Amino acid sequence: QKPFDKFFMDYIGPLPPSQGYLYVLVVVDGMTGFTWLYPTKAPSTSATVKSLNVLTSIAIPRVIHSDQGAAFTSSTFAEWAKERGIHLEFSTPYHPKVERKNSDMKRLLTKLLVGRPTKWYDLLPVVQLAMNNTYSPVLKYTPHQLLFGIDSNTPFANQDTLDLTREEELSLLQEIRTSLY
Amino acid sequence: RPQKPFDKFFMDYIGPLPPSQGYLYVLVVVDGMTGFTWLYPTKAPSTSATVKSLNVLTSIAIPRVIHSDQGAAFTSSTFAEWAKERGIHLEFSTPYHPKVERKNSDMKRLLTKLLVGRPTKWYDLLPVVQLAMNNTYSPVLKYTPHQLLFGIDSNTPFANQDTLDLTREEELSLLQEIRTSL
Ligand SMILES: [Mg+2]
Ligand SMILES: [Mg+2]
Repeated sequence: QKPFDKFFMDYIGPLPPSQGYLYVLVVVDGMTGFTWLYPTKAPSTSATVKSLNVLTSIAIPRVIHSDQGAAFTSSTFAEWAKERGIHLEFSTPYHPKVERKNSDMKRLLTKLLVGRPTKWYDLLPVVQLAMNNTYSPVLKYTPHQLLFGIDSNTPFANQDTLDLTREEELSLLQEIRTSLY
Repeated sequence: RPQKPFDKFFMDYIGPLPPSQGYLYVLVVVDGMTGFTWLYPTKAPSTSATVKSLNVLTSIAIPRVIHSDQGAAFTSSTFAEWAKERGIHLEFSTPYHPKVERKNSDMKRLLTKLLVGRPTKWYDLLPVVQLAMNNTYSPVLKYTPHQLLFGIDSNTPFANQDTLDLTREEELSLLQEIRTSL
């Protein structure tokens, strides 16, 4: 299994409106557990296409898994997916623990963002950062080092703090580091 | 070149471009060390589009330095507040202080021509442009930018390295035209 092999995709929201954004598109790499978080104004197909255009600038996934929300089962999205040889796979009642982690993550994510009603847009990058750079007892590593190579030139100076200075950021990093698993 | 990934970004807008799907500019962000390039379509070369694009990019990591010219999008009170907060140092081209400046400038001309050459479809093709760029061998660093950012001995997420899994006519054309100039 490669990285960028299979994406797990879902929306959280509606959240308190931080700077005209209400939702977050949560994309999770199946192999690495690396999470990309995209703020959106609506859980639309257009918003999803915009977000995934940016993500798929890096690599085109083999499979994208989502529930059967309107944004994902629209024909526009199917067309978008077909155009680039992406196969969409949907949550059904009958086809196959990965979800258990994603559910728990999406729950923490919602708690973190709802709790910062005014600033969550601004701190969204901090949340992704802290999450992808927190250690997993199942992965033996962090999602970041799994994506960017285990022994690789790390883009961080203080692993204690991940180069976060302000107390909003630190209290956030704490909460994630502690509550994640 | 600087020490590590994310030490230094070079940032600039290209355009105006032929209005494709409501977009008119591209924010070009280049990592100093790796040469990795991120392309972000916007409707304006504005502060808010930059902050919005860079918030995505900097979810990966916070750069120590961003270098840019004195475009209004970069010199605004709002953008300065954004950087001071994220802890990023902004470094501008000045009359006193304009090697790898030629690389960036050439690349930004190439990009403008590729996108203006595809007046109504450049927006849809941007991901192809970015992907092609970061996965083409660089004579200057013996590797591809993707290799330098994601790992020399990381397994490439592509089956065929000559085509990079690309099938469409207008898309293989781009990979060809980019593989020439770079
Ligand atoms: Mg859902
Ligand atoms: Mg300029």
